[PDB]
Amino acid sequence: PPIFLPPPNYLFVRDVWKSNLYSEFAVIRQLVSQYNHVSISTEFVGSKVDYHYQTMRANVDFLNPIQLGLSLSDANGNKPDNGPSTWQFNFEFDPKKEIMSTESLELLRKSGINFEKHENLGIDVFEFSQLLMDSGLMMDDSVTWITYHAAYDLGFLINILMNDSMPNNKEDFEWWVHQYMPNFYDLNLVYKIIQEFKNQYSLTTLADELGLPRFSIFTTTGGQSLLMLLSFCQLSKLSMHKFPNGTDFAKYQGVIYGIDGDQ
Ligand SMILES: [Ca+2]
Ligand SMILES: [Xe]
Repeated sequence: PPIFLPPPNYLFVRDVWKSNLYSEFAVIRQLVSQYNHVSISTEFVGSKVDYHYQTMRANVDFLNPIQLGLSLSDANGNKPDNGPSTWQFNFEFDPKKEIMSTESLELLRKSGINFEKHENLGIDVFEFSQLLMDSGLMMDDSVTWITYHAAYDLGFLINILMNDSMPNNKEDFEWWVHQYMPNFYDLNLVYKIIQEFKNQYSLTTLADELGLPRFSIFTTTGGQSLLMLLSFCQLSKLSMHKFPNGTDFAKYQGVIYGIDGDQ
């Protein structure tokens, strides 16, 4: 597979804590009109379609975000030559909340998580959601959201963006999601149906096939949003946004739980 190496400065992730939360959102705010494609990734500490939704609904208000990544670029994957284009928001964490197993906590450790920094400089999730609401990224179809295994990320996003009044059924959940993100794609789904037309579906195997080096920055939460966006824009470019049968990717815009008829 030909090597795909994006310009070096595209592979930089700016860490965000309570100290630079507002200034970073000020930068996001002025870049979005041009770099209108936004990818998101998350890290939580803690019919088949109706099962997935019910499993998610029963878990969202008990799952607490520790990290969240956002990456911005235009439709062709171009990014600003100066300054950060990917952010890793680190949220506040309570050193005494007895909500985890040592397997998970030790797992997180390796993943590059300093709990002490989260306890003393972690950002407040409500403050973050408020900044996200007014950033210009929500409720605007000129902005395209990119996700991988949406359901849970969006579930969470919607959960914080709203009055914690989570919807009560799949149908109403989808309604709210389309209202906050009128233009979005689940890259995992786009790839699954592509890599199902020629016959793994992980972001990693997708990135390999596109020939993206296994840079370690890609292993962090911020790096993940970055890998996601790079992959979306490249896969899209090589495919002139078409599926192996000529169909346009748009056919799957807004699809979380499967296209109408395959649910
Ligand atoms: Ca602007
Ligand atoms: Xe959302």
